[PDB]
Amino acid sequence: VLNVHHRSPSTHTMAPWVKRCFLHKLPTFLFMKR
Amino acid sequence: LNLLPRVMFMTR
Repeated sequence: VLNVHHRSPSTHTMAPWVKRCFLHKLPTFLFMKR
Repeated sequence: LNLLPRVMFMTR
Protein backbone atom coordinates (compact mmCIF):
# COMPACT_ATOMS: atom_id res chain seq x y z
CA VAL A 1 0.00 0.00 0.00
CA LEU A 2 3.10 2.22 0.15
CA ASN A 3 4.05 1.18 -3.39
CA VAL A 4 0.73 2.34 -4.88
CA HIS A 5 1.17 5.74 -3.22
CA HIS A 6 4.34 6.57 -5.19
CA ARG A 7 3.03 5.60 -8.63
CA SER A 8 3.60 8.52 -11.00
CA PRO A 9 1.68 9.21 -14.24
CA SER A 10 4.91 9.05 -16.26
CA THR A 11 5.73 5.51 -15.07
CA HIS A 12 2.35 3.75 -14.79
CA THR A 13 -1.06 3.71 -16.45
CA MET A 14 -4.21 3.31 -14.36
CA ALA A 15 -6.22 0.31 -15.55
CA PRO A 16 -9.99 0.53 -16.19
CA TRP A 17 -10.86 -2.08 -13.53
CA VAL A 18 -9.16 -0.15 -10.73
CA LYS A 19 -11.02 2.90 -12.10
CA ARG A 20 -14.38 1.14 -11.83
CA CYS A 21 -13.71 -0.64 -8.50
CA PHE A 22 -11.65 1.66 -6.23
CA LEU A 23 -13.58 4.84 -7.08
CA HIS A 24 -17.31 4.02 -7.16
CA LYS A 25 -18.11 0.81 -5.25
CA LEU A 26 -15.77 0.66 -2.23
CA PRO A 27 -15.69 4.39 -1.25
CA THR A 28 -19.47 4.00 -0.92
CA PHE A 29 -19.02 0.65 0.87
CA LEU A 30 -16.78 1.98 3.67
CA PHE A 31 -18.32 5.48 4.21
CA MET A 32 -15.49 7.50 2.65
CA LYS A 33 -17.47 10.25 0.83
CA ARG A 34 -14.44 11.50 -1.22
CA LEU B 1 14.68 0.77 -20.99
CA ASN B 2 13.68 -1.00 -24.24
CA LEU B 3 14.68 -4.68 -24.34
CA LEU B 4 14.03 -5.64 -20.69
CA PRO B 5 10.48 -4.11 -20.45
CA ARG B 6 9.62 -6.32 -23.43
CA VAL B 7 10.74 -9.46 -21.58
CA MET B 8 9.51 -8.46 -18.10
CA PHE B 9 6.10 -7.19 -19.37
CA MET B 10 6.37 -3.65 -18.01
CA THR B 11 4.83 -1.75 -20.98
CA ARG B 12 5.35 1.84 -19.73
